[PDB]
Amino acid sequence: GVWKSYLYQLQQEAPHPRRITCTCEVENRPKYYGREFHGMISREAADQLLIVAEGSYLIRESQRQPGTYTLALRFGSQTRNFRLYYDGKHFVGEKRFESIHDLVTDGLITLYIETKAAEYIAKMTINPIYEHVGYTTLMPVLKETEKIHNFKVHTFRGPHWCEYCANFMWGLIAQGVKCADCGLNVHKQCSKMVPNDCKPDLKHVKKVYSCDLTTLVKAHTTKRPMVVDMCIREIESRGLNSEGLYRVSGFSDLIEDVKMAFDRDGEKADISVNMYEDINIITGALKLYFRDLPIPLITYDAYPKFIESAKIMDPDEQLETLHEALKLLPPAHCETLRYLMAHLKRVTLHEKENLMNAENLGIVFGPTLMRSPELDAMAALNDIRYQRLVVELLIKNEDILF
Ligand SMILES: [Zn+2]
Ligand SMILES: [Zn+2]
Repeated sequence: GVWKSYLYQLQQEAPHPRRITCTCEVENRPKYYGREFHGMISREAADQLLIVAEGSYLIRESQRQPGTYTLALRFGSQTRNFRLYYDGKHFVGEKRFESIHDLVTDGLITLYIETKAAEYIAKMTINPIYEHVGYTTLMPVLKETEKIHNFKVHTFRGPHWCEYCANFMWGLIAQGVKCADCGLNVHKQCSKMVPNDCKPDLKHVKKVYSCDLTTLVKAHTTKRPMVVDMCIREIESRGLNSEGLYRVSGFSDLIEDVKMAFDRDGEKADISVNMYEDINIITGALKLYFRDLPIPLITYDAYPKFIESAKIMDPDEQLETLHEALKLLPPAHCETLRYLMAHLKRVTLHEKENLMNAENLGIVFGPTLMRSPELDAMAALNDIRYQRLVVELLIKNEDILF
């Protein structure tokens, strides 16, 4: 869908810090460094202690400038040295950390991503989404249609994506910049590309759509997304007898208005029969919701296992492997999925009027609830059959797997 997984997957692949412990009492060791501290050793010395594995790190005293300390880090099958500074927080550059462990964590993520995806990152910004996706005020949709923004460095709790170039904002802290006036979230370098179209009223509107599932759940402290509960309640309320439920789609324009309704009003959004007469609008907004999730309902880390289950012939091991896939999911994705499949089970019971069995429902939802994490999207297309059958299996046997 819209938000790009590449740089998010890379962050997951980044190697973790490996403190090389100096089993050593060292004279004039600063009380703020710990077991990683090695004092004044040679670089050959640092090289020999770091070679053991990727992400190994130590702190040592500089021979060129004594009384000053250097973080020595193993990455790319070689030793990278950074000058350390400390004033209550640890830092090598602009970013200020509470722990070296954290600093080194952000360090290795940066090295990994910036080195592996250099070209990609260089070019993330051609064909941006900014002027096409999102909101503005004339609250309307930009796609329907001068103040310099005010970007400050920001630390995002929970994974967030850049609203200019649509790519993941990587790192452990200060992964991007946020506008203090309107609230727009982008990359430092993307910040210089965003037009002077700041609309400060946009701060007031806390978004629901396109927000990380787990992040959103914790922010509101409710079991599942309010969009999921309300649409589901609305659908089952006016009836599951409607023909082509979830396969038929309402007007694009009004589905986006429902999405805008959720992003502006939240729990007080009006999705009644009075306001939107066509249930296909609500089904489309619910579908859309899942399709705006940065990480899809069935996570990228769970995808292979789910696809594996759908390849197996034995109905028992298939159901056993599929059950094992549900464990690979996070708690929020999992209870969101559980509720959805229970709803889709109820809709299939009314097959005689709505004509929507598990298979054809599985035609609609497979691709929505699943994306392959593979770079080649056209190649990833071969999986559609198995994405389709997974949801199908999840619907039928929902009653036992949950
Ligand atoms: Zn960006
Ligand atoms: Zn702004």
